[PDB]
Amino acid sequence: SKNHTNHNQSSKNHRNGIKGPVPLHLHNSKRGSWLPALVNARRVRKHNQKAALKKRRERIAAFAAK
Amino acid sequence: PMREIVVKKLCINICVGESVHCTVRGKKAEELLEKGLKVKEFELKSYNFADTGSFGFGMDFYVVLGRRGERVAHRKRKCSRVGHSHHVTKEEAMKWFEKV
Amino acid sequence: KNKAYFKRFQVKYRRRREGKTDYHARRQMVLQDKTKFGSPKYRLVVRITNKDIIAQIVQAKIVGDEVVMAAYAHELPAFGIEHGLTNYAAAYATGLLLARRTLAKLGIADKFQGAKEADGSYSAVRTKKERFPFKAILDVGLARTTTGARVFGVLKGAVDGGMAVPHRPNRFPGYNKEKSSLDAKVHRDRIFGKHVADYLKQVKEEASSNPVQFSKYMAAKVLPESIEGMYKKAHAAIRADPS
Amino acid sequence: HSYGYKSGTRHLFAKKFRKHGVPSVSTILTNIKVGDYVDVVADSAVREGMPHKYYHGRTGIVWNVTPRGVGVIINKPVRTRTLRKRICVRFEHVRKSRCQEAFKAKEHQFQAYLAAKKAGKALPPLQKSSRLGGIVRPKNVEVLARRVADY
RNA sequence: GAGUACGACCACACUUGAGUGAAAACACCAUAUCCCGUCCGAUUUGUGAAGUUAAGCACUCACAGGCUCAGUUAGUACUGAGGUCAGUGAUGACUCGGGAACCCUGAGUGCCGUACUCC
RNA sequence: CUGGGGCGGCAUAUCUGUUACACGACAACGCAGGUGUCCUAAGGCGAGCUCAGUGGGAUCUCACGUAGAACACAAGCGUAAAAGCUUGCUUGAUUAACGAUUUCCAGUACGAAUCGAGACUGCGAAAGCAAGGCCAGCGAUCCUUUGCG
RNA sequence: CUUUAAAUGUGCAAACAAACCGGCCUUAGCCAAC
Ligand SMILES: [K+]
Ligand SMILES: [K+]
Ligand SMILES: [Mg+2]
Ligand SMILES: [Mg+2]
Ligand SMILES: [Mg+2]
Ligand SMILES: [Mg+2]
Ligand code: NA
Repeated sequence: SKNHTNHNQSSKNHRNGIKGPVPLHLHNSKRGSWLPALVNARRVRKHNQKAALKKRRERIAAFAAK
Repeated sequence: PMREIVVKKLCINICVGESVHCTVRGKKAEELLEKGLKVKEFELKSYNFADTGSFGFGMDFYVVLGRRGERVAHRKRKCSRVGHSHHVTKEEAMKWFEKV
Repeated sequence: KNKAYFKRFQVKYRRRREGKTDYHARRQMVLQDKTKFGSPKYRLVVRITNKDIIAQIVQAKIVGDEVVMAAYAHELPAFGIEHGLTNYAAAYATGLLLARRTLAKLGIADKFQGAKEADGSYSAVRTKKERFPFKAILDVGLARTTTGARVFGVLKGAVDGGMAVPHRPNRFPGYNKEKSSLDAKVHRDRIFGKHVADYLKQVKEEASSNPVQFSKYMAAKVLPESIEGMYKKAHAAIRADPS
Repeated sequence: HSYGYKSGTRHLFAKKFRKHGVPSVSTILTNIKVGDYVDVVADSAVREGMPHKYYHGRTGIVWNVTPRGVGVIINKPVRTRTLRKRICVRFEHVRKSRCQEAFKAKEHQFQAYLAAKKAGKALPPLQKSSRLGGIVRPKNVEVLARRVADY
C-alpha cells in the first residue's frame, strides 16, 4: 500500500521546461549583509539623491534662461 | 678532544613497591659511585654493559655516560640527531671503565 | 621501516623538519580580517642567537615575506657599545634603534618621539581597537616567554622608541605575580645594567684572592661603575643619528 | 535509512593520499571581493563552517564578506524551476575560480590588437587551417597486412 | 662563490652510509650572584668567550630503498550507441565511437623571493 | 503497518556504514549496528610534552617509532611543538535590538546546524580563540504556573 | 579494504541593466597616512 517511483517525473518536469535562474542584477537585496558597510552605503546613497535633485534644478534653469 | 667520554647522569632507584627516584649530575655524582665501585671491587660482569653505553648494578645504581655535544638532540629549537660515530659504543665504554 | 613504510609516508614542511617555524602560530599571526581586502599588516621578529640579536619588521606575502627594516646588535659598536652585545641593555638598544630607523624611513619621525628617557613604567598603547602611531605585533618564535626575558626588552626598547606594539607589563622583570604590580626602579636597573655591574664587581673582588668570566671586560679598563653613563650616551647618539 | 546532515560522505569528505593537513598560508592570504566567482570545495580538516554535501562542486558569485566568512549565490534546480540559494561558509572552503580566464584573455588580446593598429606596427600573419590538401612526400613507405605470426 | 634571519611551493627536498669544509657567520661550549624554573642550570632562564670543526649544518659521492617524469604493457581490460546478429544457454564476435591500471624498463634526486654580511 | 488476517515484531520520531549504479536523488517485516542519556568538567583558554608498540640494560634508563593509540557512548571522517596527555587560571554552557541562511521541504513548521551586529566578560606578552561537549539525544493550540515590565 | 583509475556524467563562463580605459564628487569603510 506504500510504493515509490521516479518514473514519469523527469518528463513532467520538462513539459513546461526547467526555467532558468533570474538574472543576478534583479532582486539584488542587501538585507542580512555586513552592517558596518551597509550603514556607510546608505549615507552615500542619501548624498547621491541630493546631488541628483540639484543637477536637475540646474538643468531646468539653464534651459529656461537660454 | 671533544670525543672525551665523560659521565653525564647517575640515577639511583629503590623499588619498595608497597603502600622512589633520584638523579644526580655534576661533580657531586662523581663523588658518588665511588662507594659503589668500592663495594663492587671495580669488577662487574660483562653482560651488565648495554649496547648504548650505559650500565648499572637495596639501592640499584645506573650510570649513563657519553661524549659532549648531545644537546643537538634534547634542544628545543632546531633539534636534530647526533652522529652515529659520535655516539658511544659498548666496547669504548668498557675500555673507559677499565681505564678509570 | 619496510618498503611499504616509505611508500606511505608524508613528510612535514621543510621548516618544520629543520625545527625553525611554528606554523600553527604563524597562521594566526598573519591572519587578518577578510573585510579589509589586504591592508598592510606588520609583525616584529625578535631572534636571539648565541652571540647576536636580530630584530626586523616583516610583512607577509604569497611569494615570500618582505622585510622593511632590520637592526642588529653588532651595529652598536658604531654607537658606543663594545662589551655586552647580548644582555638586556643590548636588547633595549637594539629595539630603540630599529624603531628609530623605521620611523625615519616612513618619514613619520619628529611626530612620535615616544619617551625621551627611560623609567621602566608601563603606559598603555594607543590603537584603533590625533594621528595614530605606527603599529606592529611581536613574534617570539619558539622562544619561551618567561618574566624578564630579553625579547620583552627588545619590545620595551621599540615602545620607548615610538612604535605602538600592544602589550601588558606581565613579563617585565620588576613584576610581582602576587602583588600584581610593577617596579619601574627594578626595570630601570636592568635596562641600564646594574645586575651586570654588580656581577662584574663581585668577579673582580674574587679572581684576585686566588691568583674566564668577563675576560675582555676585565682586560679593558671597564670599571664596574662606568656603565649607566655609557648607556645613556649610547641612547642619545642613537636618537641623534639613527642612520 | 537516516536523513542526516552528513550521510554518505565517507568518500566525499576525505583527504587525498599523502596530502593530509590543515590549510596553508596562501589560502589565508588570498583576497575575495564581492562579485568574484568562486568554487566551493569542502576541506575535511576544518569542520567549522562547512557547506552541505550538495554544494561541493558548484561555482557561484560572492554577495557578502564578513570577518571570517563568505556569502555565495548558487543555482539549484527544484522540480520545474531553478532557485538561487545563499550559503554562508568559512573562507577556507572557497577557492578563486578560473572560469572567465579565456574571456578575459580574449578582451586583452583585442585591446592589444587595437593598440598595434593605432600605432602602425605590422600584425602577425594569420594562421592557416589544417584541413587543406597538398603534395605529400613520404620518407618511409610500408605494407600493411595481417601476418601468420599475429595469431 | 657563500652565510644568516624571515619565507612561498611542501620528498627531484625523505631514509641509510662514506669524504671534504678558506674567511665571516651558525653551533657545540664556560658559568649560576641577580630576573626565571626544575628531584636534577639535564630542558628552560640570566651573565660571559677560554677550546674546537668532534657533533649539528652545507656540498660531493653511492645499482642503494622511496619519490618525480617518460616508454612498454596496449588499441589489451573495461565501456556509450546498433542488429528479425550467432549460440540451448553461459557468453561471443561484428559496425560507429571513447580508452586504462598493476608490473617492467630509461632519465632525474629541489626550485623561487626580501633584508643584512663575507669573498 | 502487515507477501490474507491473527500471534510475533516495529521503523510508527531518530543517527552511522551498506544496499547505491565516480554530481545530487533512490525502495523492501533489506543487511550490520545505535539513540530518549551522561559531564562544573568530560565546557573555555594558555603553556609544556608525544602516543600504541619494538629492541638492548638494572617501576627506572637509552634508541627507534606517520599515528597502527586517544577523543563519554554506535559508526564514519578529522587531528602530532595537536583536536591526544599533564597542568595553571576560569564560567562564552550568559546576554544577544523579531539580522540573514542551510538541511527536511509544500521551498510550511519543529529539531539540529552555519555566517554575523550590540553588551558584559574569560584565557593569553600578543596576534587571537570561546556565546558548551562538531555532526543522534526531542514537542503545537487551550489550560496551570513562574519572571519581567 | 586500497593508493591508480575509465566510458557514460555533472557545475560555471563565452561584450548592449554587463565589461574596459582616464578626470571629478561623496562616505568614514580599511590603513601610521593617502
Ligand atoms: K499508491
Ligand atoms: K641547555
Ligand atoms: Mg550519489
Ligand atoms: Mg597548545
Ligand atoms: Mg547536539
Ligand atoms: Mg556530540
Ligand atoms: Na527573523
